[PDB]
Amino acid sequence: MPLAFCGTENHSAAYRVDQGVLNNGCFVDALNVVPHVFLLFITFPILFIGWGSQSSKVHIHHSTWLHFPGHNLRWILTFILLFVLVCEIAEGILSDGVTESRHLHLYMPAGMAFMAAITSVVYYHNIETSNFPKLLIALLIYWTLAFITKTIKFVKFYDHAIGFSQLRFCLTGLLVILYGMLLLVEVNVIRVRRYIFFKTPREVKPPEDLQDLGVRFLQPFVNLLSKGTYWWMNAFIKTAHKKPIDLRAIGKLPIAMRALTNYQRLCVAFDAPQGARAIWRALCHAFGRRLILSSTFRILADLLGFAGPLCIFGIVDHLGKENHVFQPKTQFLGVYFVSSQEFLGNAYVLAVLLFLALLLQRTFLQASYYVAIETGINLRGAIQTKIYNKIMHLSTSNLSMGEMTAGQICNLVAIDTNQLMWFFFLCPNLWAMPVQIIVGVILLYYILGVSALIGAAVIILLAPVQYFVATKLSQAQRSTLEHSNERLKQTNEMLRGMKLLKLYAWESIFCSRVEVTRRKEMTSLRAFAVYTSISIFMNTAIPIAAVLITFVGHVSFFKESDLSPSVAFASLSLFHILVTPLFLLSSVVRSTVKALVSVKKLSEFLS
Amino acid sequence: RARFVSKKGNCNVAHKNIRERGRFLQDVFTTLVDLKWPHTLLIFTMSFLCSWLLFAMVWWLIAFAHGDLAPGEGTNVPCVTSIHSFSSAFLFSIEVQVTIGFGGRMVTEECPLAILILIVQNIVGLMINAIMLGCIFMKTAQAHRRAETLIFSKHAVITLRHGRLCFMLRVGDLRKSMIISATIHMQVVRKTTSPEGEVVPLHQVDIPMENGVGGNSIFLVAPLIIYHVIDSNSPLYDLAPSDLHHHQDLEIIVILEGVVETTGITTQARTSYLADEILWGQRFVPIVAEEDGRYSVDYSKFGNTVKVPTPLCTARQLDED
Amino acid sequence: RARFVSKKGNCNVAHKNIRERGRFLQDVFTTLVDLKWPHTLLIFTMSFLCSWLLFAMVWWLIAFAHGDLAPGEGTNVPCVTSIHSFSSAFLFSIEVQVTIGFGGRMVTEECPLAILILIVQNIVGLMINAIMLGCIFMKTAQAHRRAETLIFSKHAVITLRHGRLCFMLRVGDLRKSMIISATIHMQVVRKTTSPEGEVVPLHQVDIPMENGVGGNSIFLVAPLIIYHVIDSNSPLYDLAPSDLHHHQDLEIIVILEGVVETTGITTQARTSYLADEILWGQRFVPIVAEEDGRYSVDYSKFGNTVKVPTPLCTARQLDED
Amino acid sequence: PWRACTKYLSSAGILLLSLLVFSQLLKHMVLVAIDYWLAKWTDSALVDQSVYAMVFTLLCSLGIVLCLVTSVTVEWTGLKVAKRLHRSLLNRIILAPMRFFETTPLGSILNRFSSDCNTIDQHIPSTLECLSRSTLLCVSALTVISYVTPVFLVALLPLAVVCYFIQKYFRVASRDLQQLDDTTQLPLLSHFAETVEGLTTIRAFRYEARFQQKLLEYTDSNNIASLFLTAANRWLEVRMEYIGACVVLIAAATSISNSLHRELSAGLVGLGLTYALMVSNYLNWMVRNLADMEIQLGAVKRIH
Ligand SMILES: CCCCC/C=C/C/C=C\C/C=C/C/C=C/CCCC(=O)O[C@H](COC(=O)CCCCCCCCCCCCCCCCC)COP(=O)(O)O[C@@H]1[C@H](O)[C@H](O)[C@@H](OP(=O)(O)O)[C@H](OP(=O)(O)O)[C@H]1O
Ligand SMILES: CCCCC/C=C/C/C=C\C/C=C/C/C=C/CCCC(=O)O[C@H](COC(=O)CCCCCCCCCCCCCCCCC)COP(=O)(O)O[C@@H]1[C@H](O)[C@H](O)[C@@H](OP(=O)(O)O)[C@H](OP(=O)(O)O)[C@H]1O
Ligand SMILES: CCCCC/C=C/C/C=C\C/C=C/C/C=C\CCCC(=O)O[C@H](COC(=O)CCCCCCCCCCCCCCCCC)COP(=O)(O)O[C@@H]1[C@H](O)[C@H](O)[C@@H](OP(=O)(O)O)[C@H](OP(=O)(O)O)[C@H]1O
Ligand SMILES: *[C@@H]1O[C@H](CO)[C@@H](O)[C@H](O)[C@H]1NC(C)=O
Ligand SMILES: [K+]
Ligand SMILES: [K+]
Ligand SMILES: [K+]
Ligand SMILES: [K+]
Repeated sequence: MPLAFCGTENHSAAYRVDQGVLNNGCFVDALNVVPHVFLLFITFPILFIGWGSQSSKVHIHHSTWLHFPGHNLRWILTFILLFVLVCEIAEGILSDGVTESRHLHLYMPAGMAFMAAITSVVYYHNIETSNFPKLLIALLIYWTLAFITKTIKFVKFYDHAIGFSQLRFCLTGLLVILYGMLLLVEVNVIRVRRYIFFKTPREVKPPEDLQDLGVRFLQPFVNLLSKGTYWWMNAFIKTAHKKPIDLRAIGKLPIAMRALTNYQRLCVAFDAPQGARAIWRALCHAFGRRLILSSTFRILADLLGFAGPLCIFGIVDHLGKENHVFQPKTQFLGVYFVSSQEFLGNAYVLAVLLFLALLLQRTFLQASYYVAIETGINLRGAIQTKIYNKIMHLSTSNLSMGEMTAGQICNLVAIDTNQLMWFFFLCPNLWAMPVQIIVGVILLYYILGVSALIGAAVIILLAPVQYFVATKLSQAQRSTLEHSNERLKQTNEMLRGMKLLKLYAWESIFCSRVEVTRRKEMTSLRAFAVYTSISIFMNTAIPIAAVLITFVGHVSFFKESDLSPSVAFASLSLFHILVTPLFLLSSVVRSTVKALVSVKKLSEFLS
Repeated sequence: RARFVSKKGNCNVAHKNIRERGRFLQDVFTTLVDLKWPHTLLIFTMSFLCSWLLFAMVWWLIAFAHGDLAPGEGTNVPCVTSIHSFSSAFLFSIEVQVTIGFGGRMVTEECPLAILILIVQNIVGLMINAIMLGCIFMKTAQAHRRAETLIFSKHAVITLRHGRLCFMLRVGDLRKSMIISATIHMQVVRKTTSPEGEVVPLHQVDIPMENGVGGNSIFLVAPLIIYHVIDSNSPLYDLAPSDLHHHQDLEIIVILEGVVETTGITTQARTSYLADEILWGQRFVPIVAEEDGRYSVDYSKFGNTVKVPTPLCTARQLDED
Repeated sequence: RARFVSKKGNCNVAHKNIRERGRFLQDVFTTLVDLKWPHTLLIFTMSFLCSWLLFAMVWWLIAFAHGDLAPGEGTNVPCVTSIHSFSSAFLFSIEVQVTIGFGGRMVTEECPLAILILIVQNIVGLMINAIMLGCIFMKTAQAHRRAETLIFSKHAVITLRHGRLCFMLRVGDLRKSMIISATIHMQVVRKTTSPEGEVVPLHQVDIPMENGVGGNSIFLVAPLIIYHVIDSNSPLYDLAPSDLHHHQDLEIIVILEGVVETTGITTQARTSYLADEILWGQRFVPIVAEEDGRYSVDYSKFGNTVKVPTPLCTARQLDED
Repeated sequence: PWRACTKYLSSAGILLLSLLVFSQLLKHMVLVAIDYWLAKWTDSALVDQSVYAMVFTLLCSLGIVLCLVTSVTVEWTGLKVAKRLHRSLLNRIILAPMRFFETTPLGSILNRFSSDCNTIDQHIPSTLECLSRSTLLCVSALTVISYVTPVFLVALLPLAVVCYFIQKYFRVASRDLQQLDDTTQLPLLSHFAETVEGLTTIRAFRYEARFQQKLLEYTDSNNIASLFLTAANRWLEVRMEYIGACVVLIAAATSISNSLHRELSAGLVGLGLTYALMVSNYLNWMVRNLADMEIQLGAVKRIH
């Protein structure tokens, strides 16, 4: 039984092409390899000739590039395409293992589609960087061929009464959609960036920025993948080890977010009084269309967070069940089809799906962080411009004193606008916490029932405790600062003058009350320290209590069946990914009230 | 420091920030021949191997579509005889394209599409055969490797000849064959600032060599002394022996271009003499003798120099006496 | 207006009313190689395909005349074995001419005419194979495509150098390989009327460039500035900054000719600077720098110019002061 | 860096420092056992201390109490070493030569006496405690995977090597970015300090456009330092997450293979996978504290 594309069953009767070639399942699958080998045989000669040929003495670096229309959509579709093909390869392998012979047509065409899909992304990116809109025809031909050959396979399933119950029917259907949409994207760039059919090759309109302006922060210009992996910074850090950085290598800020363009929109939104309520409306209008983007990534990252425990729950149940019996129980044209329920039954499938689920989740939460921070510092620059504008011109007839208060203004831009900035750093965090919490407890209730409710309730009740000790900790430092300032003031009376204070030999008695001035502050340090230690075992040791109140409660008050490893670890995993997003909840609440004071302070000091 | 041209003729210049990749893509053949040998072998191998695979799938596919892969009974004439698996199709593709043609796997007259592919493969096979075989011979028969047997002196010499200072060097040819239409070009490479303030980092000033009928023409069969007379209009007219130290920013480039007699392709041999590689109080030693009825050139003493009494003044001061 | 030579080197001249078509017919090979690639592929394809068809009819005909096409009984040795229809004859012609030789269809020793055709087809097959394969390699290895990597400046400069106005431009080579025996020719193209009344619509006046040993010879490994000193006998001796507008009828052509080191075939790179493409009060910015032990050329700043103080008077007025 | 950190144990003495090491190491070991017994109990649940498994709960009850005392054991000792550092600096300050004080700027001493000691008091013991638990949990997380499958550790070591290189290139770049962010912070607020005084000397005399635009030079220099620092952190986390996510796949695939290769395992496999998911999360935390400890490492340099 050697390797066979169509499998060696009967007398290799699966190779017969009577009653039409397109009615032979293997031939249609073989026909689907045609687009993929076409893409490899076209792009590889082109990629090698223009990109991989000259090196080590000929540098063709492009420090300027314009994305083709639909760049973001194309990368999104390919990532979906790459994910679906992985499912199709995994689906094929499960069906293939049942038969005595290996049917290569089940996964090899999908496996070779995976290489072509990656190559298309690589081919497109190199073309897109160096314009070459004419070379997009190769992708245009590839998508058309792939769409045609996947439509044929999908139609033949419909003829052979292959419903949505068979997974391979669904995966083929999605590929028709994904190839169809990618075909439209290629048509879209022809319309927007006419380069072949029309006789007017519309001007590329090079970006206003990204010229030789010294811009080194390439985050808003790199491709979508590099935005999610920060690959552009990798080269910058690769040389930062060799040479210390400076304000010159760090370059200039991109035009869209230097300082003024942030403030320019800020004052534009102000057109609508200038009270606290009016301030929030402008900030929401100016920095809301970008803030929701960070929250949306955070929400999706939170949703995929549960994909950890769910895969943990799925893998253990189908692993501890033993049996090891695998049968698709669905054979069409002599080919086994695995149902959707059976597909999510194999441990290997769950492990691979979990691995892909994590990568999308980890990237999304990182993407949520940067967008919030980038928007946060964008507001910080705009706010500082507004504050400076308030102090400067357009502030005629100053009220009295030394401009209200010299000290107040100094800390207003020092430790008050930062609180507003840090509010936007954690603004999605507060919004996304309830969504993760409510789904987390619900999933716990569907795993351990009553016992999970008690374990989740105490963790929820810990949030007021964490805020309660936060106020005590904050007050302790406030009392400490009153004594520390006296200790600092007493010490900083001849400390700077110790060059001449020691000459008079009067420091022998001066450095005798230092302990007294420090003990009055150390006793406040003890109050601050005990509150910190209180928060430690109220945070580090609380997961242990949560596990016990859920575990031993299965018989103390629940009286149910013996817990399985799957339900225990799934709740343990859910608890682990739930306790950690609680410390931020206490912190964001403390930051929320702190920022609310700061914005009120800015609003009242605005006029 | 850095050398504009290495002692072996390699040019130490790196081209950076080129934003015209379209030009390289439009010039494919020059790129193909300019590749290093390990890449040339890979491209040569992958050009034929991928061609065989591409048509192997086509031969395998049409045999599938015709039902030839199915062993069910007989009484059917296949498109190509004795094709069973992809390996048979791949072997058949090699036989057709390399024109081996064993005949166990033979095209039959039942499938006009198969005859169509046979026409296409042969036409495509010939074009790949023509370009790749010709490309690898051009890669082999490049004339730059002939420049490895053209040797220059390791040191240049400035000395008095016929009452005037002359920048002299020796160039020889190791091979028995000739360099047809050999020409010598000598240039001075240094940073020169014009009075208007313009600065040229590598201003190449072309200096003449004394030939008697002009210049840029030699008959290189025995090692010649190529020398440039330093006079009022020479760039070295203000060169002093104190300037001949390592950090001077003064480089002399010698270029020898001619048609290789054996091959017929023009070549080019380059060398460079920095400031510290030029010797002031020296003179080349004769290396040409007469043994029996045939002149013998002793290449062991090729670069040897012997000190001679030479004034330590510049060529400008020599005219002023 | 119209350009005599495009910025990319294309010559915008159309030859009209040629009544000597016999000259083109008497020169066939140059026509064959000068065809565009889609025509070259068609001729290459149709040369072999028609050759196979022509002998296919001959093989089919003599098999007919010998009775081989008739399946009546056996005991008769055919001219060529296993030939039944024209498709069999066509397949046999491909096997013989491309020298595949499967052997299912084989020449036998019964028909001397068949042996005669086998001799004729092989001799004709070799000549077509020799000419066409060699022709398509010459088409591939043309040296004009190498000129696509010889960039010129997009603007010329007429500044002050060493006290005299100089028409300057920059020429560079993107490839690592060299241009052997590179020569620069600069010409002024405009309509000049002699005092006798003769008018030359495109009188090409050849202007020299300062080289120091004559001219028409450069060593292009780094981007050089090629400049022509405007003096009494120069054609630009009466050129004023007010004349550098679009509608002036004044064009400068730069020609770079040399042997491609990689290939061995002489190439030619051309460019033209109209009146409005020449900048008066400018000067090229240096781009050659030294990084570590290897000079680095920054091709991003290739054509950039910086304004410098330059007199607004013609070179004629400069001598008159 | 950290080479001079071999000192500073004198403030912690020997008995106090060893107690923290014994306590901190104990807590992680018990938690490893607590999860291990949970896996064995659940494995034994589906079928001999199988009766109601309160012994494991009792072992879990002492851990939190042992964790409770560890929370204050490392916190109380941190206060005393601050007192000893305060006492040691005071004696040196009194005995500091006047001629040396005159030669020196005498301002760094005041900053080191006040600013550095304040960081040592309220921050360093907390950061060191957080670093210790993070750098120990990952090692414990790198042993439970070994216990569930001794085959995973074959490729675990090369991944940790890649993690070392990534961390080594981040701390160098991040610290320099921290310096620039600190460098650009001073002119921004000082300009505002110069803005509140002499504003009438600026409004009347000057158009004020130069001064306002001069601030934009300060803010831009400040903003770029902030986002470059942010981007370096985001760069660090992503490559750390991908290493962690890759670890999960290797651990899961190896663990599944053993069960299907007649190597039993059963519910014991599920225990390791939960730790494997935490490996990525704790990997970021360990690197975060290591950079913070560098400030502590430099803090003793001003005192040494
Ligand atoms: C019981 C069993 C017994 C076994 C016994 C073993 C038996 C082993 C069997 C047979 C092989 C031994 C064959 C002996 C052959 C000599 C070939 C003669 C042609 C030839 O010239 O090739 C030679 C030798 O290399 C090869 O052999 C390269 C030959 C081409 C390789 C093609 C292989 C195809 C790969 C396909 C495989 C994959 C196919 C996949 C199949 C599946 C598909 C479905 C190439 O060597 P070279 O000298 O020309 O190259 C050097 C070198 O590359 C330097 O880098 C280069 O420096 P630069 O150019 O300056 O940068 C030198 O230049 P210089 O002249 O200035 O110094 C060159 O001189
Ligand atoms: C179940 C079935 C499955 C089917 C799957 C499909 C399977 C499809 C199967 C097999 C074919 C795909 C083959 C893949 C081949 C690559 C060939 C490699 C050789 C090769 O180089 O050919 C390439 C590709 O074109 C062809 O392919 C042309 C190849 C020659 C075609 C000969 C065909 C013979 C026709 C006979 C038919 C009629 C026969 C009648 C029979 C009956 C007789 C009785 C030629 O392309 P090129 O790049 O050299 O040409 C361009 C182009 O022409 C531009 O116009 C030209 O501009 P200019 O020269 O400046 O005017 C460009 O010049 P630049 O360099 O400056 O940019 C050239 O670069
Ligand atoms: C059944 C499955 C069938 C699978 C096989 C398919 C068989 C079917 C076969 C052939 C057809 C599929 C053909 C792909 C289709 C359409 C491509 C059209 C785009 C195109 O025109 O190609 C060229 C690139 O030249 C090459 O590299 C072209 C290089 C050759 C391209 C084909 C490679 C041939 C080898 C492939 C075979 C390999 C076989 C083994 C290797 C044989 C080696 C002899 C365009 O690219 P470009 O860079 O020249 O154009 C740029 C660009 O357009 C700019 O916007 C434009 O303005 P500026 O840059 O500002 O001046 C400039 O335009 P110009 O080109 O006019 O200067 C250029 O700068
Ligand atoms: C062929 O195999 C199929 C199994 O799908 C079954 O009908 C039987 O075993 C064989 N039938 C014939 C007619 O050979
Ligand atoms: K044969
Ligand atoms: K042959
Ligand atoms: K043969
Ligand atoms: K035979």
